[PDB]
Amino acid sequence: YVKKPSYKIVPHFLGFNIPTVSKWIPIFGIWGAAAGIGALFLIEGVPRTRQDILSKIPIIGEHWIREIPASDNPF
Amino acid sequence: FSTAEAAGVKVAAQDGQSPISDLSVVLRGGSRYATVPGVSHILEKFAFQNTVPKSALRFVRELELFGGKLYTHTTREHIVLRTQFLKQDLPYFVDAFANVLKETKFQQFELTERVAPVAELDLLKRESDPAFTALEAAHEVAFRTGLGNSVYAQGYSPVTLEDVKEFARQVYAKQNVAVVGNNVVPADLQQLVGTAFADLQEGSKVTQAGTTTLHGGEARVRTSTGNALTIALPIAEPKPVYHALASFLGGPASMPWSVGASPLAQATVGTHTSVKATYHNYGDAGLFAITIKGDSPAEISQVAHKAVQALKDTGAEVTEEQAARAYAKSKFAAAEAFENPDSSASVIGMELLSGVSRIAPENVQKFTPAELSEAAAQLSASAKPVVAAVGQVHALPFADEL
Repeated sequence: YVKKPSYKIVPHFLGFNIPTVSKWIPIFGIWGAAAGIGALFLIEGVPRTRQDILSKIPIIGEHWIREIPASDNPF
Repeated sequence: FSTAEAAGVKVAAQDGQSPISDLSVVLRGGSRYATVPGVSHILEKFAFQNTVPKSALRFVRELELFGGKLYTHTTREHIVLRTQFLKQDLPYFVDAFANVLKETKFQQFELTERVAPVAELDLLKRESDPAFTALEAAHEVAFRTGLGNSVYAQGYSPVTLEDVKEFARQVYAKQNVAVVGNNVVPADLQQLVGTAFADLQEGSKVTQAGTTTLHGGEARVRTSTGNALTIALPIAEPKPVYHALASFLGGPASMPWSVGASPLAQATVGTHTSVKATYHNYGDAGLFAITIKGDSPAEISQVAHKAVQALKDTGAEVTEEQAARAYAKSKFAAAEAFENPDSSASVIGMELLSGVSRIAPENVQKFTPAELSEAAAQLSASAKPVVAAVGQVHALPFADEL
């Protein structure tokens, strides 16, 4: 014979609890990647982005190492 | 069902071999005892509202964890509160009933927002059937008060929180409470009820204000929900012969797409109407009713005349075959009533609260053709015929015409 139902209240705040949020953690991860790729893509033209980030990527990085010949440069 | 007593409360239980138990509290608090019209319906709807130990919300959330269900209804005699659950969860359900009976906080907002709206939808759903209405109106004409009180709360007569609180003070008391356990170990229930319901007031037996009176007349209820007509005959001497009579007369088909061999069923032939003979034993009085519902008022009028003729024909002569068929139909009806949990609870409830020993289906009396003829003759020669037309009442029959 069972006298009482067996349960606990999980901690929660603003209607979020850990079991639910934990299911969404990977989704925040992917959104973060999306935002990172997006942001980096938006500033790919910025010379500092090329110098500091993009040209350092192995193999691929030579795409962003481009020199104007001194003969063709007024400045 | 082994009847016992546990802390002044009558407890009846029958053990079984099933994972499912039904526990019912039967209260002597049906509408015949109602202080104000509708109060017994409102009290029934107030069961499992907020109690001091456990809110309505918490109860429902916990009931879902046990997978239990809750059923409540009101009759002219009882309020029945039933729970269905797995066998092992018995102590929880006993404690929940105790909380309801001892510690219901009857709050005004629950009445306005929760209880009265649910009571109103309950009634509207029942009234969708004009046959329900016709048979309710027939009780009102026949008995006026007591048995003639409405079972359900109506809008025209408002029940107040003070009304419901007063009635509950009378009803929720050891003298008016019976516990009925289906598939419950009887010794275990007695121990639990004995600890849980020990501090319930003793109170006194609720009584009907006034003696039951028998009347005749008409009740024309203009609706547009459909058409129905009850030919009711109030009985001053409740006899078991009218059970076999109702069964014999019949009305509903025994098989799909058929009419049925019963006299009343053979009065609907050619029409799209439906008849049903019903006997309502109420201990001190009785009511024999023939309810004809249908689409066409003209069709109903035809069947109604055949219905009264059928009753007269029975009063003349029943065959031995017809008498045997009445016994068979009546034994079966008794059996299925004692099986159905809703009706089962009230049957033992009557035995515990009054003292009317139940008639086991195997002990249903066989009435001779002579006995059945006597019964029908008494009804054909009733000095108080009651008619209750519902619908297009201008086109439905009157008491004088039948």
